[PDB]
Amino acid sequence: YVIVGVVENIGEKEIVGSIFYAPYTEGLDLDDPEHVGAFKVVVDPESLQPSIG
Amino acid sequence: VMGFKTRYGIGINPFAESAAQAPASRIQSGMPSILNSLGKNAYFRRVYVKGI
Repeated sequence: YVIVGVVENIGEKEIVGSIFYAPYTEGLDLDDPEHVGAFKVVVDPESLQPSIG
Repeated sequence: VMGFKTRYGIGINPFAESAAQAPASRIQSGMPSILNSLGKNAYFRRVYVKGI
């Protein structure tokens, strides 16, 4: 297929486009705040190998 | 919980056999398998002692 569409950004609030994504990071203490989202490591309770996600 | 882990490997010194002018297959295990080292390593000689 072929799709056309728009992305425009006037400034401050006047942001327009189809599908805004608009990620939510507030509340997370981030290593590199431009990352979006965050990593956690647990390590198993029986096996002691790492588990990351 | 807790525990401790180690990784190592052991092996046979080239020419330990002493009995040959050449290796088999040219790529050999360095591990102490029966065929590779049981009773064969020239660096060591064992004697049992009786009568003490």
